[PDB]
Amino acid sequence: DRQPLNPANIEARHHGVSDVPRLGAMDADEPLFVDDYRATDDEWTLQKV
Amino acid sequence: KRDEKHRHVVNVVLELPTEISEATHPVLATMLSKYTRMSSLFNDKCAFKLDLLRMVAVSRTRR
Amino acid sequence: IEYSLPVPFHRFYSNPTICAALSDDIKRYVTEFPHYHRHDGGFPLPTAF
Amino acid sequence: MSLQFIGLQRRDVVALVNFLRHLTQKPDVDLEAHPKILKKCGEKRLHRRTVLFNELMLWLGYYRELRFHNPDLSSVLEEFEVRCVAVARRGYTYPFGDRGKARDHLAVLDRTEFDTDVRHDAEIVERALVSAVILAKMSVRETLVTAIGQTEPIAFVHLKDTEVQRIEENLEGVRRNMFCVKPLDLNLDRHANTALVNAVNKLVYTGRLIMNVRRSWEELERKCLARIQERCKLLVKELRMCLSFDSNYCRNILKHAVENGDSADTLLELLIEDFDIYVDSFPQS
Amino acid sequence: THCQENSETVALCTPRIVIGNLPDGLAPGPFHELRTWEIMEHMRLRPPP
Repeated sequence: DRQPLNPANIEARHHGVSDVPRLGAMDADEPLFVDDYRATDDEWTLQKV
Repeated sequence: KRDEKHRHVVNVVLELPTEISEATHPVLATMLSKYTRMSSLFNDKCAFKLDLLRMVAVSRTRR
Repeated sequence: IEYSLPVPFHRFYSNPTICAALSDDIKRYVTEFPHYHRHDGGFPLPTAF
Repeated sequence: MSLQFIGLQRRDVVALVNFLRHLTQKPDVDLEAHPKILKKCGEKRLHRRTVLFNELMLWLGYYRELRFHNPDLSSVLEEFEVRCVAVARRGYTYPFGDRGKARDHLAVLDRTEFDTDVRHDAEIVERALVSAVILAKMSVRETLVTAIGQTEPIAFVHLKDTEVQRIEENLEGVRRNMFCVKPLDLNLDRHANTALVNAVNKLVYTGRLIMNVRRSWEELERKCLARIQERCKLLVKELRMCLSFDSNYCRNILKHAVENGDSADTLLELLIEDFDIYVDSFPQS
Repeated sequence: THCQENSETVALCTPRIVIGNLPDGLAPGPFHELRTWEIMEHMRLRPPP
């Protein structure tokens, strides 16, 4: 949105369970359903290159 | 009673035809108690179908 | 993974990406100091070694 | 405030909830120093998954209670900062051995104000503390560690032994309980020394107290995070044998990560949100 | 090398045991490659098998 999503109240995502809001919140801009911060620097570099 | 309420859910919201209901489906029979406490969001009927699909997916997963 | 204990002990045979994949304390130590991921040399051996 | 256990009578669960309600009015705020509370969890009485789930819910509620108590030190941090400014103001008007070393350490002591998070808090107060004690050792003209690579031991310079026994007693009692902050019930001032020495002794008291409360906090958080990680991994490996809708659903709930505080709180909410859905594959009596 | 034992900065000598332990700025890699080719030719192995 117009604001940077540095507040960590924004991002969360429940995966593989019954979460009818996060499906209903598709095409919404704020909450940014992301899986995990699994991307360490090795695969981050590999993704980049 | 709540039987007609579940019927209203599975016909208006979830849009199922008359073959599948609570008798032939235990996973739907467990998930309707989740769905009935979500009074709003009943205009987005597609998300309810999708969550029903993924509940059938977790019903038949092998990992 | 539970049964293999990591032992980097020589000038050779001290791979961080093996040892970080096997324990937590190595995996914390490389993700905070990313330059110690390099196999050029001084990925720091223990003070016994 | 919903912490539904599965395999006990109501007396045990009201004892647990009124222990978490009465945690701050109790010394030794810990679980490992209170084995009766985990003894009430239901070990050697029920099966594996149910007692392991109850232990997981107990540890997660303990994390919730700690994360709710919100260990405040803001006025204490402003008191530390104004003591830092007092030390900095009184350090300029004093004749030292060399001007350069004490001047640079005093500049770094004037550049160690605060931080907003907790991760840089400990480093700020230890840097201020080592510059403070090095100023104290220059001002009293005692020796210092001249070993390069070695740092200065943080201590109190020229304190009477009854007073330093009182201070070590209180600052070790603050590690047992870290919510009832008692900032110097008795006075540490003394006319018998330099005002710089009294100012740096007040500063090192405040700094060692702040370091003690933060290290006790983060050690308890690390212990509780390790416990919920072990419990969730053991539960998902124990749930791996049986396969159903219930078992795979609860497995999929416990597949989430636990390494953050808010992650564990959302895990607690996700466990208690559909408590009747995964309740069937858990055995009972 | 200058080391540090316990609050002191005593010095420390040691024998370089092998000729490889010379630094690269005094003995680089391709010098050792030419050296190995010399030993290869000296023992009738200038074509390696």
